[PDB]
Amino acid sequence: DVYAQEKQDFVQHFSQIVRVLTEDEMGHPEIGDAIARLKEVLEYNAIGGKYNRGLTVVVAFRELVEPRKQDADSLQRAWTVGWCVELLQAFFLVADDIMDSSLTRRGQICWYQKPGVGLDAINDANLLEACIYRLLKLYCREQPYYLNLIELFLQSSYQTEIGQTLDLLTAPQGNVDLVRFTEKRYKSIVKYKTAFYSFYLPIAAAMYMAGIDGEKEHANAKKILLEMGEFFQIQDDYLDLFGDPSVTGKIGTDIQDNKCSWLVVQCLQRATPEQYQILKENYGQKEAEKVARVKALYEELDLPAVFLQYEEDSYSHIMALIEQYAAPLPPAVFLGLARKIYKRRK
Amino acid sequence: DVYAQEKQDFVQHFSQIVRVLTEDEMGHPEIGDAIARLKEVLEYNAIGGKYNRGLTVVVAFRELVEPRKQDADSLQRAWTVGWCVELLQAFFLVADDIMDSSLTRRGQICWYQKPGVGLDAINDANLLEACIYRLLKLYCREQPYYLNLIELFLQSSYQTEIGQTLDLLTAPQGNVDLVRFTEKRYKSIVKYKTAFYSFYLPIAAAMYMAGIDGEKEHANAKKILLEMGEFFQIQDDYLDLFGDPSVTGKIGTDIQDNKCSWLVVQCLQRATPEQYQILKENYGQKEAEKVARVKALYEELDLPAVFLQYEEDSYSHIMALIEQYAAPLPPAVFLGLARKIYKRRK
Ligand SMILES: CC(C)Oc1ccc(-c2ccnc(NC(P(=O)(O)O)P(=O)(O)O)c2)cc1
Ligand SMILES: CC(C)Oc1ccc(-c2ccnc(NC(P(=O)(O)O)P(=O)(O)O)c2)cc1
Ligand SMILES: [Mg+2]
Ligand SMILES: [Mg+2]
Ligand SMILES: [Mg+2]
Ligand SMILES: [Mg+2]
Ligand SMILES: [Mg+2]
Ligand SMILES: [Mg+2]
Repeated sequence: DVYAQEKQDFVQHFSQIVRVLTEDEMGHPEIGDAIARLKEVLEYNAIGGKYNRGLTVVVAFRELVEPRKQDADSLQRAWTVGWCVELLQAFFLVADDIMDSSLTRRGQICWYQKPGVGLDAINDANLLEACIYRLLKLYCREQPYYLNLIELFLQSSYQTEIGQTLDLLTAPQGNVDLVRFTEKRYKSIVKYKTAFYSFYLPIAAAMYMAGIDGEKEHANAKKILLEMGEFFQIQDDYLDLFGDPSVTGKIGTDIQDNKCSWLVVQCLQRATPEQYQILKENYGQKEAEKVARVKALYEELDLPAVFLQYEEDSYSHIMALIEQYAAPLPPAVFLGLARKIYKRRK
Repeated sequence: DVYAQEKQDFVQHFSQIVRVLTEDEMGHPEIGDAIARLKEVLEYNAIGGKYNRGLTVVVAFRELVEPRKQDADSLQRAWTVGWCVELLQAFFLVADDIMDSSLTRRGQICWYQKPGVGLDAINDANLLEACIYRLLKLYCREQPYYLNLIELFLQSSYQTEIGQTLDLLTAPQGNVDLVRFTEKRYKSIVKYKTAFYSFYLPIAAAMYMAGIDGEKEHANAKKILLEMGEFFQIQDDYLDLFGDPSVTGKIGTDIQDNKCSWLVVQCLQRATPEQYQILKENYGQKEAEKVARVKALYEELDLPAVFLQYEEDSYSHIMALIEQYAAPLPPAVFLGLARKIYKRRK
């Protein structure tokens, strides 16, 4: 409801974002062709998702800043900072799809698979990252939370890249890594790779924008939000295989890519010696036949039912965490986000 | 001489850099394996160059800060900031070698060509970038120039990535781009892709560290330094083909990659209609035979002699710029850098 309410305005602001980031073509003609490519990169990769991470910024901001302090310029800054989180996401996904050998994303071919793009997408991705800091400078430089936002985005990217490193190291191509696929390992990966940037970052940015900069307040928000991020990644892992691809807009690659997915960790905890062997012989390989055999094993082990039970226990746990740690922030900040991620099939 | 003098100390400080960036393994064991990979990435990609960009920071700092203000902590910060420029370089080269399909760098196989690395190097490269901002926080956060250094590194990366975009767009694989290879275009590419980060950034960082933050002073330094950066790129383009690879430590790919190199711009300005055709039929293609034919054309046109003449006229021009714009900074700041780049064969 609160997201549905704010969405249209958020998405509409994308035009101004594009306009301001391409406005340097005015004073420096010689970079015109690069700025044109930047616009095509933004249009292809920053649009077409759910905008949940960027919208969380705007939602939280409206709920945290006194309505009398929500003037036109203030709101424009909030939408800009929400867009910064979306640009960070677009940076990450462009590179990650290369790294994971993905085919589609958000209902279309991955940018790097477009003819004439290929590994040039590495540079495109990094330009998306650079745009975040240009927009923070253009819109927030004079604000008392400016440095806080800069350090928050830089720290989030570092933590996410630390997570991505654990993800890749635990998933080598061409090698059997079953021994490494543990619950403990899984939780560490997802905490770093997903939970910081997708959950703590947008809420913390709005906190800083509302002048809520206390260490204890940030640590209490973080306790709820990192646990929500872990659930979100487990659902992402479940959807990689069992999701509907016309809902998800992306084809799954976890089994082929030898990933430490929640599914494979659950499978391992439950496999007989013989099913372990089936997993061993079939996991982390490109053959469609071997990917099919893994999926058939998961289904044989009722993994979808185990996920649906996990979704329920996790929801309760997160709601207990909100009862404990939300104060003095409005619980609505966290509940609107929980509503948006739970029983979700995209 | 001044670089030779400062080098050993600079290189020795790399250990502390490594130590401090791996010190998070202490309090958070779960990221141990990522931190180990980060160390291997730093050791492979941040070592083995000339360290000129990082050393320029330390050299300029010593020449710009009153010797009475050069205490142990102050110097450690200068060496750390010099290392930040080297980490930025290592970030760029790792990604660029992927993008350019390079084979070797700094006398060894490119990191992404190592078995078991491949496109995981995209993430490695970005972690190198993240390390810059961790080191600025750990060492300079309490300093009045902290924000200035952050914005300078972020702005330099943006400008460099804008340059890289022009470079890629002007060099499409599989297509003839002769018409685009102009002097005007060339100068724009190199100004953005090379000159900002390799010349303006290290001197400007030391300026900010010395409390020299004036707009006019920065703009006067920049006039000298961007012209030096353009010469440096033209020499890099000449060395891609005519350099000795046991000096340069890298194999050239410009002709195969269809690059808007200074060599091809010079060739075009001088080619007969028939030599234009030779260039047209042979440029931007993987065949060793076609690369050989391009080189034979350049040699037929005395391009090495044209470069040696350009090196001399450019040196004079740069020295005229130093006579005009160095004040009130010591001309030694700029001359030590010119000495280090001119008549250079690495
Ligand atoms: C610099 C760049 C390489 O760093 C990163 C790029 C992407 C990511 C990242 C984090 C969390 N989720 C994703 N994508 C998901 P998705 O591919 O959308 O299902 P995952 O591959 O982990 O299953 C990517 C993290 C870091
Ligand atoms: C994010 C990343 C893709 O951005 C960049 C990566 C690398 C570079 C860059 C800039 C200047 N020189 C280089 N390398 C040289 P080199 O390969 O060392 O001869 P060039 O390919 O231009 O001839 C790379 C610029 C931007
Ligand atoms: Mg991935
Ligand atoms: Mg992926
Ligand atoms: Mg996934
Ligand atoms: Mg290049
Ligand atoms: Mg290159
Ligand atoms: Mg080169």
